[PDB]
Amino acid sequence: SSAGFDRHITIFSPEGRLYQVEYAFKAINQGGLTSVAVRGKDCAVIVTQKKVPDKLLDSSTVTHLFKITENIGCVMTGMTADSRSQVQRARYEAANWKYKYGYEIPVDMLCKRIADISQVYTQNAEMRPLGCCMILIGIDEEQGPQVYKCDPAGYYCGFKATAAGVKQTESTSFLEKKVKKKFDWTFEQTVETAITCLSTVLSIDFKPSEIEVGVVTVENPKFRILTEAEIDAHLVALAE
Amino acid sequence: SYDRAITVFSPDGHLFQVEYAQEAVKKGSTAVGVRGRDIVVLGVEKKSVAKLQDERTVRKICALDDNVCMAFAGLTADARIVINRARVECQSHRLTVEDPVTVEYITRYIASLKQRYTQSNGRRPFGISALIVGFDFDGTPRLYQTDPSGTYHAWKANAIGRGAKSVREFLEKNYTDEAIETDDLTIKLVIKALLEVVQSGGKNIELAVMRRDQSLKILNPEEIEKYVAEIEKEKEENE
Amino acid sequence: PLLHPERFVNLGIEPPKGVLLFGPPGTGKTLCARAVANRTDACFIRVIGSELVQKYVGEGARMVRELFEMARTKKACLIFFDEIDAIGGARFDDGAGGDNEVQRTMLELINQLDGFDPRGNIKVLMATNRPDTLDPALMRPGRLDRKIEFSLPDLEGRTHIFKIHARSMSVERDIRFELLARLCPNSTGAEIRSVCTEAGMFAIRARRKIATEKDFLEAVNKVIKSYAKFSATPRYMTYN
Amino acid sequence: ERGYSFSLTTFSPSGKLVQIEYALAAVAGGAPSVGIKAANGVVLATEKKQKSILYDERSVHKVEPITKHIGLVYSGMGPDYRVLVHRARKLAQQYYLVYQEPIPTAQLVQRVASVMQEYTQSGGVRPFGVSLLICGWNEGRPYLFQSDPSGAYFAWKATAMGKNYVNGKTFLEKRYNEDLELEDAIHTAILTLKESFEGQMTEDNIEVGICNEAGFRRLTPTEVKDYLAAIA
Amino acid sequence: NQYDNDVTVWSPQGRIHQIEYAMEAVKQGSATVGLKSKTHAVLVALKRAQSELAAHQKKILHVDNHIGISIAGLTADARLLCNFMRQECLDSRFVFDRPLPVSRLVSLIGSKTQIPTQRYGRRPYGVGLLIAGYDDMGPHIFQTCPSANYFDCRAMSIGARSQSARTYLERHMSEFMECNLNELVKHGLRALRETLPAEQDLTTKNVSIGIVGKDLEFTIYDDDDVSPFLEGLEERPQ
Amino acid sequence: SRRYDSRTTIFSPEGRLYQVEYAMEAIGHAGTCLGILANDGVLLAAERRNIHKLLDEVFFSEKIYKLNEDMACSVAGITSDANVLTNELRLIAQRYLLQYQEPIPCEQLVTALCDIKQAYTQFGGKRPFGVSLLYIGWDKHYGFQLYQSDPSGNYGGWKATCIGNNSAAAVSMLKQDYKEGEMTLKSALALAIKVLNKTMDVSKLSAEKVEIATLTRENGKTVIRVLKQKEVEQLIKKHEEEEAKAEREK
Amino acid sequence: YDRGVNTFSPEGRLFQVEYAIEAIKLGSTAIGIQTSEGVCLAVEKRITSPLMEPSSIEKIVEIDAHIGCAMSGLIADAKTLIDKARVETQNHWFTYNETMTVESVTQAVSNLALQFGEEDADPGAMSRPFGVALLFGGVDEKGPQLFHMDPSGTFVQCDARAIGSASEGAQSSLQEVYHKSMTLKEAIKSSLIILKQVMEEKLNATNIELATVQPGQNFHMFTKEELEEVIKDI
Amino acid sequence: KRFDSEKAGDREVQRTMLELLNQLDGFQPNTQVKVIAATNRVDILDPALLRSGRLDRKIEFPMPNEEARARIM
Amino acid sequence: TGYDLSASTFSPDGRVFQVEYAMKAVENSSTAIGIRCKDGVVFGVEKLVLSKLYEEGSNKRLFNVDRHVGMAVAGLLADARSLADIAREEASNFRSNFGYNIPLKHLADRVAMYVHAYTLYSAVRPFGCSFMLGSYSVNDGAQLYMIDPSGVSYGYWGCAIGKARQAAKTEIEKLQMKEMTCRDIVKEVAKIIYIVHDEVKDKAFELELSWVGELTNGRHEIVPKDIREEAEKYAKESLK
Ligand SMILES: Nc1ncnc2c1ncn2[C@@H]1O[C@H](COP(=O)(O)OP(=O)(O)OP(=O)(O)O)[C@@H](O)[C@H]1O
Ligand SMILES: [Mg+2]
Repeated sequence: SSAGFDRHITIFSPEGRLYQVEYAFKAINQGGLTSVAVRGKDCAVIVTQKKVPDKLLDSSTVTHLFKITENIGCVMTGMTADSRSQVQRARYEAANWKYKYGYEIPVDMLCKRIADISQVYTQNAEMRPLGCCMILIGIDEEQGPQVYKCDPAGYYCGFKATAAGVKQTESTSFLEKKVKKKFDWTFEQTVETAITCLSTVLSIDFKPSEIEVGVVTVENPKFRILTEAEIDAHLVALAE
Repeated sequence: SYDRAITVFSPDGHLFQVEYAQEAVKKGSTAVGVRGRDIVVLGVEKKSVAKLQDERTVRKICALDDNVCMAFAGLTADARIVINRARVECQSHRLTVEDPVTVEYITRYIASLKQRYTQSNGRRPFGISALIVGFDFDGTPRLYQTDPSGTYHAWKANAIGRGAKSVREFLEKNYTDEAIETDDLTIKLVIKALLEVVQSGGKNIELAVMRRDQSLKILNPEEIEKYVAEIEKEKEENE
Repeated sequence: PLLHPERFVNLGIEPPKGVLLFGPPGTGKTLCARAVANRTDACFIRVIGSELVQKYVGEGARMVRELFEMARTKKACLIFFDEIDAIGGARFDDGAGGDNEVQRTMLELINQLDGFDPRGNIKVLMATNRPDTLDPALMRPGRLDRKIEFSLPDLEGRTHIFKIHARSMSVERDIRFELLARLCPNSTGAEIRSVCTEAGMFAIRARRKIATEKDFLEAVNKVIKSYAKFSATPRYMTYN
Repeated sequence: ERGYSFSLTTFSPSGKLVQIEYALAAVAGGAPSVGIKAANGVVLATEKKQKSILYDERSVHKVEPITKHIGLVYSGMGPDYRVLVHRARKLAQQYYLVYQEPIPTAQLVQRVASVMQEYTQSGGVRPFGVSLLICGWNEGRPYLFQSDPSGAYFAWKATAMGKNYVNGKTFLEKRYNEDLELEDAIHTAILTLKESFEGQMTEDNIEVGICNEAGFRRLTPTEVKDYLAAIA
Repeated sequence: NQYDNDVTVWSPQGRIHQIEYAMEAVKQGSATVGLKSKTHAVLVALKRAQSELAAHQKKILHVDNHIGISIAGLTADARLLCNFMRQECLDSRFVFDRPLPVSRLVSLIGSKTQIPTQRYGRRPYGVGLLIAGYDDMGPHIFQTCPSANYFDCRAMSIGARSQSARTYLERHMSEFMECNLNELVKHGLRALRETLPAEQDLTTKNVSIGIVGKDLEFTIYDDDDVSPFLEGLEERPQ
Repeated sequence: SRRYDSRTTIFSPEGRLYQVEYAMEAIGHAGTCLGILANDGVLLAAERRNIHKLLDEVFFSEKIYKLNEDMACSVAGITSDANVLTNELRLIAQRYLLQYQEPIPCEQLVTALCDIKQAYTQFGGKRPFGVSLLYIGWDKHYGFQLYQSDPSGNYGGWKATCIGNNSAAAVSMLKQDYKEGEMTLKSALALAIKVLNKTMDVSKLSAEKVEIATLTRENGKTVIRVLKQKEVEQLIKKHEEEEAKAEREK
Repeated sequence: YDRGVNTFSPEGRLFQVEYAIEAIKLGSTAIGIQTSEGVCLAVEKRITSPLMEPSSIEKIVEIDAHIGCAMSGLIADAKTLIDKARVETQNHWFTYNETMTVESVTQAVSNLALQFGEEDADPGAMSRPFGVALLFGGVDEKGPQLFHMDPSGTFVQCDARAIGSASEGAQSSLQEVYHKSMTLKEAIKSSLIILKQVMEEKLNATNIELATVQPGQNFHMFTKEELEEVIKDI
Repeated sequence: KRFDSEKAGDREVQRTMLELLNQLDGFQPNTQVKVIAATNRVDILDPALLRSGRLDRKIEFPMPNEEARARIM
Repeated sequence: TGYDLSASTFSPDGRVFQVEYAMKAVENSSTAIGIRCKDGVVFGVEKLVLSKLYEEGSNKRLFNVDRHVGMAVAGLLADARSLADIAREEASNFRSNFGYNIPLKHLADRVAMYVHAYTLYSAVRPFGCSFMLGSYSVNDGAQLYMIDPSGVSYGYWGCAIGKARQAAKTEIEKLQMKEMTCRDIVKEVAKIIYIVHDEVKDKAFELELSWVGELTNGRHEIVPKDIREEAEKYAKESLK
């Protein structure tokens, strides 16, 4: 199934597939964390788990949520330094678009440009194709909320509910079963479903000090991060 | 900007690419050349006429300037660029010191180019050997021989290409002062030498002479038959 | 140590046991082994690596065990291994298990030379032409203490080889061998013997009875300069 | 940084370029696509299918308009399509700037083929892994063209590309002619693309674009849903 | 072995082999010793000749009127590095109009030598530079390596078969701090002689000495006026 | 970096370059083009390979290209490199015309293109060009001219040549029946038809499976024509009836 | 199975420089002697065919009016160093207006030997050190001098030097017939004797060449009329 | 280590290794015999052999330092 | 075999091997400990003396990046000095461009990005150093950060880098740093240094300490001699 250096660089194997991109998808799961993004009627939420193994570490600087722009929110999965570089690149691109064209950049154009940048690595053979994922959420006029996903292969798509990490398949199946019912979603309902999907996939019944929640809604499009008190209130409301 | 070493030193002190180039040279057509009192004669063999060619587009005897000519043996493609560069250098020499180029100068230029082309980074060596014949100023005819390595020598008679050892051995035992006394005797000697080993039965010979009076004068295949018949009669009624 | 085993015991010194001979092909190893086997007075058990490649599993180790048992039965005598680079290179088991039964044979051979009462009064000596591929665990002292190296002769070795390979000739009184030695800067003994044989054949060619200097010169020209196309030498001086 | 600058495509002892064959074998495993031209315009049809119900079917489009009267569809790799689309648009704009006239389809096809060829000889670069179908209508007569990873291009009358394309070509052999209409062309294109569809043929699983003497345009979901009726 | 073909790859044991090979290559140079007193710094070198009809190779160079060096390895890299040092000292003297302190020079040498050990298709410099100088902080002696790593020492000896010299230097380290030149040079010469066999020691033709002091600039003594430092040396113990 | 390099510009122990030979063997397939001249006018005969039932037949030409006002060329091999080479030599001719205000002779254009083609077998480390092509033209210095190129870089004049796949048999028949300075532009077409019949195994020589181009001279026109499909079947039927008559005679 | 241009051996030697060092054991032997009265250089031509012109091949060339150079090893790539030396001497004369010594010539020509590489600049050199060995002879402000330069980039001062394929034997012979009170005539005679002993073919007036330099006159090369009288008195 | 294949394989030694694994721990506990094992290359060894219940303590031997070398001499 | 010869290849499991080898090389340093107090940061390094020849204070492993920033190093020395130089240059550029002292959360990100830039391409190699940055500011408090060869930068309350990292952090845990001022914490650092590195490993060693905080009024500098001497005097009582 190999002929030459098709196992070592990005060239076509005799069967028509190149393995160096499939290896990054396995490299994504090295971290061991799972994140979910849900879209509602007039809001969008991101939920992620975070673990601090020891008390020596400073727990205030292990966040996996980043703020690219005052209206656009993001979350990463996989390697850390690659995600940091990608976030830096995204911030630069958003600032450049705003300066050059005089109005805020739509989320879909940003995701398309990020995928276009990340597609070159699988074309030239002198570089490694940045094995980390990308999830973006935002609000946009005339369309409402939007959630977008981008993967290292140079591919992107818009969604209504997404999960990325080690437990992608089970959470995807749960979200599909839930969304087939076609029930109208509100703020509390979206947050509750987002929390319960992770809770039932992991079977942990976690405390309010090991999750991160980010929200956006049509009353103040500013991206904001929930505090611990609000998370505790949501958790106690969830369990009757 | 491709930059990788092609020619390197072997573990026993050899440059194998130059040796392979010489091996490629040793697979071409034969070229013979001699110099005389006032006429310098050079000939090529193994014309291999296919009765469909044009005799004026497959020639191997080139005229660099009004007083020098050369014949090559090796890869045909590599000869054209060397010929063109030599012509450009010969023409550009006249804008400087007005005297026409001497064969020493052009031979040194060609050898220097060939040698430098195996030191620069990311190129393969040339695959041709050359015989340059000319009569410079003051009336002194002379010929020179150049190698792909970058070494050039001065001889009195040479043969290069395939099957050159036998021709050289024949030439070493038949070059005398009286054999170069007559103008036509040198041409007869060249025809006899070029017919020694390589078959070249009369119709596979292209000879050219320079009389140190005018430009290159290639001869049509009419007197070649006459010279062949004369040599045949000399051999037959010699005994 | 086998001839006068009284001074070593008196001085309380235990002599080394093994030795390996490496160098380019043609240098001399097998001829030196022949000389050793001639001068010896004890056994001489010869074995070639290609004889230890069997058809059924678990046969090479049995053969090695039988060899060492038979050797231990007698008082004290020598074993010779020829072309050891065919019975074990290195443990490299990756993917599907390939070339590991030969590794078991090599492991049995290693085990028979150390641990729990080593073989004792047995001396082994091995030769190879590319020693760069042998296993690290086999080359440590205690098994291969001595590492004699055979290299191409410098200048006087060639003169000595010329003198000893042509002292049964029919030549005149005015042949100088220093010039002949200077004309072959990097050559082996086999090439010199072939030069002498070809000079003799050129003498026999036409009619004559006495080989002349020109015969030697043209034999050198035809054997060294003309056969350098093959020459076998340049790519083994790097032991690859 | 710096690249490699040595060619990654080399001649085999049998005189064949292996990487081009591998690229073609990768193209042959893509999504099916069909293209038909009949006497009034051109129709390009393709079959798209989402893995699950979470995907949004109104986010990305298989059919893209290069300009007012040229359309283009692909078959093969996903990401490799977008750069080609962008390059084609840029080339068209350049031509419009130079000559103040809309670019003919043949010139655009030639330029795209030249780019795809130039992209398989430079240093340290693998060939493209997609194939293209281009449709246009310039100066009365419509035009349909097909590109190739090796850089060659041909002019067709009815083409099936992608997975299981030999049977599609056989089907088009026995139905196509030189005297039809745009509507019957759409009907036969849908019929021949139905040979590889799943158990159901929903409107969301088909992309259809039509180019006539009024300009290239992609059909709205309502029109495709209507056209799917009265068939099969 | 495929882990020892270039300077870019890492061995599984967290080591790089080309740097180790360069350090091994440094060991073929002839022995040399350097040390410092309270107000002086001296360095002695042992020459070597190919045949009896050839002159001995020179070791001690002259970088600046307050900085000297000693080399060990292949000479081309030593010449290049000496040229770099001279250019840097001249630039500093031209701009700020004051002598350049030794520590900054050694830092510059280390920074320049670090670069070729990270790129592709390069090689480290094979040299064993020992640097001696005097500045406002007193005497100074430094050692550099092909690994782009320098040290600060009080007495050092490097080259081929330099372990015996190091042993002698470490044994008699206490007395160096107060003695004057007339016995400091003798200590250095004894340390150098320790590395030789019992055949020939110091026949006034294969020894060179270099001194830098507070009131005197860098000076080199070679094979003619070296004799005053030889007489009075004790006979070799047997 | 140098582990992945293939070293596509080195010699070989026997003294030949492998990549050029492989390219030469690649042209051993994919087409059959022949040319012959003996008097006023030169002709090109080519075999069409794209013979599927669903084609549009656009551009009024398949393998015959125009390079200048009075030049023409065919090609055999990889098509994309053929496009590159033709597009590159067109502006060579144009810039010669710009500089000298005089049509460029065939020799200079052929030598320039051969130099460009040879440049890739000397340095750069890139894949060479797998294209071999024929040139025909008329110039005021030597009348009509025909030439053949080579991926190696060398060229040469000719009088009748085939560069296709069965070129050996075509050359044999061309040399078995050809006259010097007698064949006008009427019997050369018959000879081309005979050779095309023999080379291609497919019988009956369907008129849409071949392409013929001619170049004649006028007062000042030098017209290059691609004769339509309505003047091919008559030549084929004349050939077949002549062959039947000859067979019946023996 | 491909290494780099300038990798290091486990022994720490090198690979290209060693092969260059042992690639000069194939050239013709050359002998140079330095005396308090002058400097003499001699080399053999190694004629191979009667048709070759013996005067065409040359091994001793002059750099300036008082410096000469003898070459061994390869010959095709030894022109660049000679031309560089000529240009350096001319530049020094133009700038400082004085005849610059031979030590400086040797230093300037040896600084260029170790410059090969394949990753830094475009002119460069493939992988090849100059596979030649050079002997420099001359007279300067401090007397007559002879120098030996080697492909490794290391130059040294010698009193009587022999290079080429017969280096070891020639030097073993030279080591017993040299002393500090030796004149030009006996130096030439001894060099001729050594060359005659170590040559392959017979020695005559057209197989070798010689050149001497004295403090009085400039660089002078012998001719075929003053070279035979020193031969018959061998 | 074990592996998966369909053209050819090496299974007899794997079966003896499986029996050896079953002897340690396994269905029947043993508490009268002790096991010591020696090797010099661990990365090519089956993970089931390196379980905590089968081989409890793992000792690594480092290369000797200066003092250890002096003591050995 | 052949998946770990380049930094631009993914192993089938999905991880780069060269950075792991760089971490293994880093794992042979001595020790470096950093603890943040209520009003500053304290560094401590134990340094091994190879021989008596080396002068006291050579091979300093405690640099000065800026007027208010420290630095602690473990690993190779050349790469450490290169990183120190690049950090100095970046801090100087930031000060000159904007006009005020650079915060740590930005300098650490810049240096981490520069380090990560080297683990993508095959024309360079990963770094072999791991380092710690510390500082104090009046309006920002005390800051500590840790960066490794991979390019991951985290904040900490107390960290240890080197050979015995675990045996040192297990003793940092018992310490309570959240309250007590760092006037006596130097005693704890000394005591935690002397309870590591058994005398069998090496004969002797020396101690190096740093200081930055409100006591030093922002600037980072070496601890006074008398305070250090009292620290060793207190820490020498571990024999009880
Ligand atoms: N020192 C020597 N004196 C004389 N002859 C020698 C010497 N060394 C080698 N030879 C020649 O080498 C020839 C073959 O040598 P031998 O087979 O022992 O070499 P080797 O190194 O074992 O070869 P290989 O690697 O091919 O097995 C002998 O016939 C002999 O002529
Ligand atoms: Mg043998």
